Amino acid sequence: GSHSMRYFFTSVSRPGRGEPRFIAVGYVDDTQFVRFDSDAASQRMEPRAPWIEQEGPEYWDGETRKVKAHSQTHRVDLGTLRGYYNQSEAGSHTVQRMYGCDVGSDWRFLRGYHQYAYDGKDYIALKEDLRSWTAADMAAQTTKHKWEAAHVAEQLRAYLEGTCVEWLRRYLENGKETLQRTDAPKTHMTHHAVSDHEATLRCWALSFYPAEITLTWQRDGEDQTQDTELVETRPAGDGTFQKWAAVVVPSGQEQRYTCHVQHEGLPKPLTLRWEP
Amino acid sequence: YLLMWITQV
Amino acid sequence: MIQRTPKIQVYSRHPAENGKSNFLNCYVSGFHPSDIEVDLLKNGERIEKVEHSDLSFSKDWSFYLLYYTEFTPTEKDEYACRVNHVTLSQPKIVKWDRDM
Ligand SMILES: [Cl-]
Ligand SMILES: [Cl-]
Repeated sequence: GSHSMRYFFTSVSRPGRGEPRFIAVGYVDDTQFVRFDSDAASQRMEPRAPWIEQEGPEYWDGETRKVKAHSQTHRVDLGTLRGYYNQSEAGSHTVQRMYGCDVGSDWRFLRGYHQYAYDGKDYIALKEDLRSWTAADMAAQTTKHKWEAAHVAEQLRAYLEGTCVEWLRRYLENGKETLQRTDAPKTHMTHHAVSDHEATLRCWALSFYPAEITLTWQRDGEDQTQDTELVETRPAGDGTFQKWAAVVVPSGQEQRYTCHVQHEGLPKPLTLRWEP
Repeated sequence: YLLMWITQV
Repeated sequence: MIQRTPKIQVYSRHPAENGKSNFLNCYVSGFHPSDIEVDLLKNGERIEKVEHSDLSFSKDWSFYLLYYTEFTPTEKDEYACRVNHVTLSQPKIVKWDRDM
């Protein structure tokens, strides 16, 4: 499979309460591996995956400094953004930023992205070609024009093709035990009488990694995405993911229905039938 | 591995 | 200023079994702004040493968080998750349903 590395950044201004809240989280695929929270006591980039703990002092000092330069830029941007939109300098605002790289099965650069939002809406984003930007509004255009003049996409593109991809691969080799694993879903179904003419069937998928999974229902072998209920995939909290799909059925027809689980960690798609 | 820097909006 | 009301799922890390140590999860997602109060309740009372995930968001920029605590479900103790958010007129209380 193809793999990804992603960093998420949220900075929230807090007028009256104190200096802005900054939080950063680093992902490789669906595993968190680092973090930084300005409100925390360490003031360090902190390891949150066993495989990153391998890394030496040169590394943590490096990351720590960089995440603080990241935090400080956002300190400035909150001010600049507020100014651009002529906003009462007294109100809590949010800047979010996400950037990173994907690689293919061959672990070679595949895709690059950089995305920026202000107060929950798109602000600016590097386009797929990694050379130009999509600006969401007149404020964003000002940033675009500024960033175009100073050849910023060029610097970013350098990183997303180069460093990002190279260190992604480093994290995959070093974290081979876990990042490159697949945990097949543990499945089972449950039955629930709701009326004298109606019963709820539920299909369960637990312990699976990565979060990507599909559970669909079929009557007599024909799909029923129309009549089911998927729940948003959710974290167990131990590095794995969970999901259920439910369908309400007429009494006595339970045998007609089947759940079809598809997950990277399975050899061929799982059919679970209501066999008595 | 973070960006060595980010340029102000 | 988009404002999205948080979805809430309350569940245990592992399948529930009475008197076996487990973890109670509240998963709050799809919200904005990020400021959100979440408490896990045991029989109405706020559990004190409750840990939670780092703030992160999805394709549409909406926020998500995992709150969790170590716990031992017995058949007498009722568990729930109380979320308060600027989009919610009043705190939303979701009860834990184990044997679903
Ligand atoms: Cl907090
Ligand atoms: Cl307890």
